[PDB]
Amino acid sequence: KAKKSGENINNKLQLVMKSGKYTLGYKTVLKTLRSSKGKLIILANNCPPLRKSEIEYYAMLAKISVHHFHGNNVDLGTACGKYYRVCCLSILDPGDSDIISTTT
Amino acid sequence: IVGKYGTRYGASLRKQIKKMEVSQHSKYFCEFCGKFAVKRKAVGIWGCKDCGKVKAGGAYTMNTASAVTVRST
Amino acid sequence: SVTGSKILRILKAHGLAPEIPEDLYFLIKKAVAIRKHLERNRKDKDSKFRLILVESRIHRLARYYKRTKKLPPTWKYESTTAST
RNA sequence: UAGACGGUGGGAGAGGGUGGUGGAAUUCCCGGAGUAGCGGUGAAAUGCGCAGAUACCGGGAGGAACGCCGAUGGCGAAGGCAGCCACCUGGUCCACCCGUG
RNA sequence: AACUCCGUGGAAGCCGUAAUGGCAGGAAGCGGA
RNA sequence: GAUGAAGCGUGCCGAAAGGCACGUGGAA
Repeated sequence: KAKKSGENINNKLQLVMKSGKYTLGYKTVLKTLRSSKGKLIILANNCPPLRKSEIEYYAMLAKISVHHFHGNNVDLGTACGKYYRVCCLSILDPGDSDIISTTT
Repeated sequence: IVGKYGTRYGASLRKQIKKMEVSQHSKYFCEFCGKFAVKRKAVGIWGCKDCGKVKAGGAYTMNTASAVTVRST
Repeated sequence: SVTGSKILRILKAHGLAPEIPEDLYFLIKKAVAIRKHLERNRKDKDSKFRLILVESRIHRLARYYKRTKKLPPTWKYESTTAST
């Protein structure tokens, strides 16, 4: 009121990694926004200052929904010897998932 | 580290110079972005080589035990 | 009753998180959150001992798997940063 | 699958770490009222007190510990751990017998 | 030439140095100021 | 001209911690 929720995020994007359209990275996202192709924009919590405000304006100008997370690695594996990190992701693609629906 | 001092100055003096300077030279996590790219620019002056953010911090550490108490209070 | 075809239907949708080597991954999740806990709280020696033993057990499972297969102990030895 | 591990669901606890915070008491300082002693011992003395102590009321500052509950109790691998609050976190028991084998 | 920068391009391990280093907040390459 | 500190790299080892070797780097 629940037991850990917690991180149904983590497993949610976990699938995307194998399922598929979508794009990662700042530039490509800013591009997706301007092109108006993006559907949703997920931003990592820490994410740099004014580096986030950018994605914010163009998300506004492009009328793109912004779901504040973010980003990282399959933490457990790359932790050990493993992440790459991601400060933002752009749903031009979710497939067998549903993070798009009622969640940001 | 303290190796530049040769056999001079004694244990405590150079053990502390190494201790202070090792911490000093450690990777530091920038306050603005979150990247570990903060380097001392002058004692108490810190800067991130990634985004350029120039901060006021401790003399040999970006954060002091007292500067942390501030954030709370 | 409920036949294997219609069962795997359900499995594929939700791909299946219901249980199991799971064991390794679950403990990675334990380890990760414990490590983060102990990133602060540097003085908690007692639960740190529990970390040491988590990491140990993880390795033994990995080594187990690697052995009792030549395919899974590949990944396992590497993801544990174990061996040399 | 009879050991071990995992899952779902119940549980107790001074287990650990960080921040906060409550009241009692001691000391000091301030104000008030108030005199000739207070303290201490087997007896004493040193000591403190008329620049006013002790006893009494009010205000403040600071540090340390956490009465009752408290146990013949609980937790932890040991060392050890007890005001309350939140966050972070370890261990552990039970039921179902569901998963690995 | 170096440095800085623009476009393109789209690297999730690759580019680079005597050495440090650089990158999806986009690397190399190509084309420019 | 000599010696060759921190830092960094590569290799190997370890679950991690880190450790070892070699190189690089050049401090005083």
